[PDB]
Amino acid sequence: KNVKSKIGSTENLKH
Repeated sequence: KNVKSKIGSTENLKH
């Protein structure tokens, strides 16, 4: 739920 979320990919932002 709060785990295995797409946001981690967000963490790399554009760079």
